[PDB]
Amino acid sequence: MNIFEMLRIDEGLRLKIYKDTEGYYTIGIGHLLTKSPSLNAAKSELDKAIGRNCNGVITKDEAEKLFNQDVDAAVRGILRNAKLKPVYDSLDAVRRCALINMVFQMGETGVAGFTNSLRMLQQKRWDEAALNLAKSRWYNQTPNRAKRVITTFRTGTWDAYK
Ligand SMILES: [Cl-]
Ligand SMILES: [Cl-]
Repeated sequence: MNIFEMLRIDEGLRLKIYKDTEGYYTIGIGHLLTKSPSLNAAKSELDKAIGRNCNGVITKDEAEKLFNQDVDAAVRGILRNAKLKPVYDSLDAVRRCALINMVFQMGETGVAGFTNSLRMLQQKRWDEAALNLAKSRWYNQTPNRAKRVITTFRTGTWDAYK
C-alpha cells in the first residue's frame, strides 16, 4: 500500500465537477477547485488548471496528473513548514503517510493548528494522540475517513485500509 493508493481510497475518482463533503467544487482525486458558489467560477478554475476548455469534464489521465501535483505539493509544504517538518522527520514510514493524508485534505494551515496532537505524535504517545485527534470538527464531519487516518497513526500499519 502506498500514499497514492491510500488517498485514492479516501477521496475517490470523479471525472465530472462535483461538490465535496463541504459543498465545494472539486474534480478528480480530491482536487479542490474553488470555495466560491459559482459553478462558473469552478469551470474557469478548471480550464486554468488543465490548460484546456473542459466544460467541467476531464480525463483519467488529467485527474492523475492533478493528483501527482497535489501529493507533491503536500509533501513539499510539510517539508517547508516549521511546525510540520519536525513531526514528519520524527515519524516512521506509515505514519508519515498519515500526516500527508491530513495535509492533502485540510491544507498545511489546518493541520498546523492541531498543536497538541502534533506534540503527542512527536513524543510517540500513539493512544493519546489518537484520542486527541478525534476531538475536532474534522472527525465530526468525515468520521469514517478520520478513523482510518487515526488508526494509521495509533498502530503504524495499513490495517484500516486493508
Ligand atoms: Cl470536539
Ligand atoms: Cl468519511
